[PDB]
Amino acid sequence: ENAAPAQAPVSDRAWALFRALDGKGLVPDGYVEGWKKTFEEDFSPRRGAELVARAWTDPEFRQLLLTDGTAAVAQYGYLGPQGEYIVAVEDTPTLKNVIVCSLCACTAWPILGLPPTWYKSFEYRARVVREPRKVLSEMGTEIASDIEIRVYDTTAETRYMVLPQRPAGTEGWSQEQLQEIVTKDCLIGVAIPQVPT
Amino acid sequence: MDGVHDLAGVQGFGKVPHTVNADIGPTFHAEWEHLPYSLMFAGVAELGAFSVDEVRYVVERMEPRHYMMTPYYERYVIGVATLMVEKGILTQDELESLAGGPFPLSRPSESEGRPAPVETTTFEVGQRVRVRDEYVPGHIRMPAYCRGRVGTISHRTTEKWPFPDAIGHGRNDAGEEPTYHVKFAAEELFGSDTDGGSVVVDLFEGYLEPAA
Ligand SMILES: [Fe+3]
Ligand SMILES: [Mg+2]
Ligand SMILES: [Mg+2]
Ligand SMILES: [Mg+2]
Repeated sequence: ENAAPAQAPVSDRAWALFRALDGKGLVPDGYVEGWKKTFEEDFSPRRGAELVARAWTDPEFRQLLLTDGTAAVAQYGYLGPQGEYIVAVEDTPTLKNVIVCSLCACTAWPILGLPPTWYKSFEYRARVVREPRKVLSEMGTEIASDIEIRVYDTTAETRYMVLPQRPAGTEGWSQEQLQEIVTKDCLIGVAIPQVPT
Repeated sequence: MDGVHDLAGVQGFGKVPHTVNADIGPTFHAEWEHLPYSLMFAGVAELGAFSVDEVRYVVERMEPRHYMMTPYYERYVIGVATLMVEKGILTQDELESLAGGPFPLSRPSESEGRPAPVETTTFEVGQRVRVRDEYVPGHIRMPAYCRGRVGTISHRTTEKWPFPDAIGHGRNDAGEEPTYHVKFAAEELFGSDTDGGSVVVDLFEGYLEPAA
């Protein structure tokens, strides 16, 4: 009848898994608490924004980030789980890049943060590979026909970040000012950095 | 495995539930949600009980309707629990006793996996490759939309990793291979029924062959 299977509440199941393992001595003291703090406080799109602002103001770093992203990220100390082999992909006046994991949720965790619910959604996983212009449009980002959209599907160990184009109106801004307009969605590729009116 | 998780290209879904820069809320929306990844890392890095690839495959092995109705982080609770049972670390009885009710798991694997292929080719940037026209019932990191399709190499990784189709089953013969960023024209993958430009898939060497 296609009905869902009987299940205890998910919180009860998840804590049962914790307690089963913890009660056997298999989970070190503070271990899941430590990971929770890493996930919440260290893995962050503020890191990828820092990298973008550096690339925008430092042509030598830009070239390194685009040719050896792992080495560039390592200079900042931001390599980590789900972020060991990094490739940055450059937007240009004729090219917009967008990242997905159609098979699950793969994301450059240390520099983008853990993926948000929408990126893990079946809607994004099914649709952005086939109709990225319509998906971006519905999300609030218009990409003109004069621009190729290129979708990177994160199917192996490469972990990607988008280097968006730097918008007009930001000439001479400091790295801190530039970082503020590079959002998580700009690093994933579904948004373009916005400059205040 | 040609499972329902292989979603790219499926038609009929609605809007993505986000508009750009909208509030996504906290990292975790419930107090248990950090547990699946934390306990996955305990399994991989502290216990040595399974690989990350085995976690992807056990989630693929959820019964298909169960997969489709389960939120993301819950799929990983189910997947990590399943691997703990399969590896002999936990029993389903104790999980259900602690949970106070049913805790259905992913289904058993129907494939033993396959080894890293013995014959492969080192490709160079600019070369034309075809994705091998092969069907793999166990784990594979090839989305079906690119099976049999031709594209061009844009990158060869400078590192190598175990072949997913072996390490995702806990086999001893995963070897190591580099992967390749293969750029496909949108029309190669979806004919006229696409609005995009190109799609780049990051494909293990053992999924590829010279085009022609
Ligand atoms: Fe993923
Ligand atoms: Mg399929
Ligand atoms: Mg029973
Ligand atoms: Mg021969």
